[PDB]
Amino acid sequence: TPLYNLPTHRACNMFLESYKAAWILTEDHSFEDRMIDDLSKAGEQEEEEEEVEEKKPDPLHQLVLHFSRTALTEKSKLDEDYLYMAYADIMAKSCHLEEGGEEVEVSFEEKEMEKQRLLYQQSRLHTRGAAEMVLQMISACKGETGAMVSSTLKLGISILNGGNAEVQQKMLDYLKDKKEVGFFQSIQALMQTCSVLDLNAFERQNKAEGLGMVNEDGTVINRQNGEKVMADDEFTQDLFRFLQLLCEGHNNDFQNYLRTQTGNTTTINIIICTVDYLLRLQESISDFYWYYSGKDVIEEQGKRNFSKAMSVAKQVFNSLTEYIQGPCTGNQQSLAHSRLWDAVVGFLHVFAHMMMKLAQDSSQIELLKELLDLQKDMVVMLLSLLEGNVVNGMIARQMVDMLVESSSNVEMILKFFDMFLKLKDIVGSEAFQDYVTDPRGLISKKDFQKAMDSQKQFTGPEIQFLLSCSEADENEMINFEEFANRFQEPARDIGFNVAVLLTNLSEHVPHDPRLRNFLEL
Amino acid sequence: GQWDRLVLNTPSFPSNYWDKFVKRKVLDKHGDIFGRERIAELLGMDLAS
Amino acid sequence: SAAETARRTREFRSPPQEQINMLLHFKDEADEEDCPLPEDIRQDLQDFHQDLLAHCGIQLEGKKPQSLQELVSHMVVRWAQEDYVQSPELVRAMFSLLHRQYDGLG
Amino acid sequence: QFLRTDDEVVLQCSATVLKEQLKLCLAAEGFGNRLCFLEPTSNAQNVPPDLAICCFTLEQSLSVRALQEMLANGHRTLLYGHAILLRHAHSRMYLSCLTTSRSMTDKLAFDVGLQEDATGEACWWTMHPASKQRSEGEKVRVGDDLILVSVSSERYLHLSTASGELQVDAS
Ligand SMILES: [Mg+2]
Repeated sequence: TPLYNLPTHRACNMFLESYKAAWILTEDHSFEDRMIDDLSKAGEQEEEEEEVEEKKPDPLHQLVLHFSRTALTEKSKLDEDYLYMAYADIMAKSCHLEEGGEEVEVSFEEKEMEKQRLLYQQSRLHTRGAAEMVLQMISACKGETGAMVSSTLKLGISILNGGNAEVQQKMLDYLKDKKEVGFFQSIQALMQTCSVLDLNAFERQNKAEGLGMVNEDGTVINRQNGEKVMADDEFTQDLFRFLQLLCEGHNNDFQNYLRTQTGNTTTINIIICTVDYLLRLQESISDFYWYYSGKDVIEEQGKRNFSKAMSVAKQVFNSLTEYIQGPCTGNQQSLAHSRLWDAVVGFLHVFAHMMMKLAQDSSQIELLKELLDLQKDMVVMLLSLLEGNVVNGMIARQMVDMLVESSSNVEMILKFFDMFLKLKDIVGSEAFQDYVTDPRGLISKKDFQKAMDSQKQFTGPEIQFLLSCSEADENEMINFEEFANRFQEPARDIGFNVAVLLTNLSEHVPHDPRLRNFLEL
Repeated sequence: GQWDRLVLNTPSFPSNYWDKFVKRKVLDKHGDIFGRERIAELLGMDLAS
Repeated sequence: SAAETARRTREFRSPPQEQINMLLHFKDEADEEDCPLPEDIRQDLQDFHQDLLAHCGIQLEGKKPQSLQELVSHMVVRWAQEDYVQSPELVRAMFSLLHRQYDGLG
Repeated sequence: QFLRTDDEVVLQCSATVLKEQLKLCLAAEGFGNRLCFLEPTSNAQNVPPDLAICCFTLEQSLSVRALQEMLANGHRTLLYGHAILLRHAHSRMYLSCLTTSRSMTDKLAFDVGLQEDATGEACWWTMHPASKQRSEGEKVRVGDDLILVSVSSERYLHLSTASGELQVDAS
């Protein structure tokens, strides 16, 4: 259908839509900082030496107490108040402009100057009732999830991005003075509303895309919606980021306050809910792996779903390391008595099987390094669990029991690390039978494969996975030297931390014959 | 080190030392990492088969 | 002389919304889109864009108010500066008005 | 206490009927008779019951079975929603549902009996909680009420109390 011949009003409407699409790629911006700056600087105009009180509040503080009064009004349902979200985004951008701004790009002096810029931006906002107003906004909503609570969580992340221990002190002081219930109930209710990946929903995700066309090409409503296997991907990450930022710096009060509350009449454990969410995520990943076990190839949508799933898992693990950071004997005993072992056995199982199955495809190496990075954060968390460990102990005994229960995956990963490390030495060996020195090297990869298969000593099988990793068009380069032995910086980094873990578990919990086999392997 | 290379190829290497099977022990120890033929040739041992 | 497949599929096989979009798309971009169309159309489009932008609160740089938006903004700032206001409806009204004059194109 | 695979476990039912607590166990002869009957051991002190006909063994437990598609080409704790495999102790046969059955409520009436080789879909049964105290993904303990559903019959494994002495059927 040609553009000519069409009535005019439909063309004008399409022009309005296209010009709206082209309208705002980037906005004026800074306008938020300009507004905050103009309201902040002249609090007080011509005083004429008239001070009825100690200090009359500037209009920024007036708006802060207006929002606090609006949140403190007792109701049954929370209204929209889109202007509140607009001001929240304005102040969040004003506070986080320096955070978004942040070889060697900057020097020490400029880095310190930008740190002072961020500190001044945070002090412009938090020397008011901002923390009280965001706590009141969180406590206002019981379990309802929306854009307003997401904006509030983003603002809370923006305030304590660099830790902001003074804001933490004010937070604890107000929580202990008010001693009210509802904040932890709202946090738990928002935690239960989080969803995971679904297999029946994934088969429904198989169906619709297969329709040849909907409306014009893909249906416009479906194409923009893209629908999802994770209804709210950002909200869970923002919630765990805010919880991490509350405990970012070593402040024991919060590591114990989250476990139990003395002033409040009801105790809600965030750590147990986090363990249950991690169990649900582990079950979802195991189900997705079992469904994808039959197929030998993974689509790009599956790659994206895995990337977001392990991003969420990495965020949860970073929150866990932040809690177990500190000496914190109570949370260490709680994780000793929790159901974390059933989660981590399945995690080790899916790590071993996904690394074994995922290694053959060369184009999926990015997902493999993401999985390896997640394993890193896991072994960092495991190392952080061993802080303050007795020689005999009971945490070390539970770790030994975990290794015994997950023996097969541990032996598999140790055997793999043995085989790829052993291969780097054999290639440096005479290897007279390959007989080639070349930029390609190119032991004809197909020709090399009969030659590679012959090893006088050690392993015949390992070379074949390597051949697949090498790019081989016309067998132009086995290039065993080029793309130097695959992912060395990535896998070598996940080897030192499983080594020091074995050294820690070997020096402690002595006289255990079951760990001797693991040490020998 | 340079002067000891002449006695390695001689068949009469063990004369005063009690162990007469040092060449076989070295061949069995380094037969897998290094080539059996090269280590055998370097220590004399003609017609190893 | 050639197939001219791309021109044909862009002109007659494309949906008309996609036709007008790709007709206009990336004309704001300086170097991209291979510079389609005559230059008077592009110049008029950029002229209207900079026109409306100057009509809004965009500075386009490259004390007296003298217009409505700065007058209203300074009125709100001075009204908040002089005294601690107590009626919440007035506070909501002035904050909404200040947001409207500050936002502009939004 | 949680139950694990490779361990011999029997299945029973405790039903108040005829104003009396009747404990019933599923017992299958194996050789000679493939169908299963029910044995009441309420008067265990008075009349001794038969034990070898009743016992069963747990072979495996898999939540998601891709094994069947591949075929078409240690001790692990049981959990809710996991399919299990039952093997007879005496006849070394596997319990399953059968297509042809005696017809009372004829549409919803499939019998249960042994088969020699576990190369079919009817062998596996999935466990679900009876009460809200235990949810899915929770470990199964001794003395907890469970409901077993065959993956092929899609039936609740019902006891028949409709004017009969005692019948067991996929209903
Ligand atoms: Mg830390």
